[PDB]
Amino acid sequence: GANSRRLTVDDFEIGRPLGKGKFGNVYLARLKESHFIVALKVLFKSQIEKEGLEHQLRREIEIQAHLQHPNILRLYNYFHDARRVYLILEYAPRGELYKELQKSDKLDEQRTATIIEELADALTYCHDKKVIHRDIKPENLLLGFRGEVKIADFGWSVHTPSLRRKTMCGTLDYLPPEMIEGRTYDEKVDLWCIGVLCYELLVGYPPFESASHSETYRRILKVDVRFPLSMPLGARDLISRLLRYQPLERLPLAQILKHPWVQAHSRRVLPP
Amino acid sequence: PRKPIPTWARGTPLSQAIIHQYYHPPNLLELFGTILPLDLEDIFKKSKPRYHKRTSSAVWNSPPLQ
Ligand SMILES: COc1ccc(NC(=O)Nc2ccc3c(c2)C(=O)N([C@@H](C)CO)C[C@H](C)[C@H](CN(C)Cc2ccc4c(c2)OCO4)O3)cc1
Repeated sequence: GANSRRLTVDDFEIGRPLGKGKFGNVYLARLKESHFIVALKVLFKSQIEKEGLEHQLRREIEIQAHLQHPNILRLYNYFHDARRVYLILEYAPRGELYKELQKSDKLDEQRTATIIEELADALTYCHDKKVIHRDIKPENLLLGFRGEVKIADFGWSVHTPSLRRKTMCGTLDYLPPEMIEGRTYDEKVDLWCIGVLCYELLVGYPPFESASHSETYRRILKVDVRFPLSMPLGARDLISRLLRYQPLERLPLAQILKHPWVQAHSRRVLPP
Repeated sequence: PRKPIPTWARGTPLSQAIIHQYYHPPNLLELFGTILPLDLEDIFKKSKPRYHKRTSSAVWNSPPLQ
C-alpha cells in the first residue's frame, strides 16, 4: 500500500560504531534526506541461521510492529541484503546502562528506583499486549537522551495470548525457579526478573551469583537472597516482595509502581 | 559500515541534532512506513519447518501500530 516503503543501505549515512551486540555491530547513523538519527544494527544472517534462532528475529519484529512505549527501544523498521539484516532502531544517546555500571559499580537509589518505575510501566504495557519479556537484565538496558531507560532487545521475548509458555529463556543469574524446574510459567517470570535487577543495580552483583552453575540453580530455587549491609530497607522490602518462589505471591507491576520506596526515590522523566 | 567519523556524528553538532529530534519527533509512519511481515524463507534462502510452523505467538488480537 501507500506506506509500503523501500529501505536500503543507501538511505543512510553511517556516523560511528556504537559497539558489538549479538550477531553483529551497532552504528550511529542518519537518514541521508531527513537527517533523522537512528542506530543501525547490522545482523549477519549466517550467524543467526547457524544458531537456528530465525524464529526469535521474527518474534522481535512482530512484537515491534504491535508495541511502542517510551521505555521500549523502538524498531522503526528493518530491511535486508544478501548477507545481512538491518534493524533501524531508536538511538539511545546515553548508551548502555551496563557501561554506566562499569563506572560506579552500583547505582544510587534515585537512578535505580527510576529504572524500576520505568520498567514496571513498560512491562504493564507488554503484559497488557500479551508479551512476556523474559530477559530483563542490565545488559538489555539503554539510556535515552535524559537517562530514561529503554529495553533494547525482544529476542528472548514472546507474544503469548494465553500468557503460558515453557521455553527456557534468559541468562543464568535471572532464571526464575519455574524455568529451572522446566515447568509451564506465565508473565510473572518478569516480576521475578525485576526483583533480581533491582538487587543487582543497588548491589553491583545479582543475588544468586555463584562460581558454579549448579550452586546458582540451588540458590535460585531456595530463594537464598541475603541483602548486604549497604541496602536501604525500602529496597530490601521491594525485592523481597518480588523474589518469591510462588509466582502468584510476587508483587504485581501495579503495586511496584505504588511501592513507597519507588515513589520516594523515582525521578522519572518522559519525552514529549 | 567503517567510515571516518563525520562532524555531524560527534560533539555539539550531534547533541544539538539529538535535542532537536527529541523535542520535534517526526511522523514515523510517513518516514519509515509499515513494518512488512517477515518472510524467513526469503530472508535466509532456505525452507525450514520452524519458518512455517507457528504457535499462538502468531495470533495477534491488538492492532499493528505503524
Ligand atoms: C536472531 O534473532 C534476533 C532477535 C532480536 C534481535 N534484536 C536485537 O539484536 N536488538 C538489539 C538492539 C540493541 C542492542 C542489542 C540488541 C544487543 O545486542 N544487546 C546485547 C549486548 C545483549 O543482547 C543489548 C545492548 C543494549 C546493545 C548495545 N549496543 C551494542 C550498543 C548500542 C548503543 C546505542 C544504541 C544502541 C545500541 O541501540 C540504540 O542506541 O544493543 C536480533 C536478532
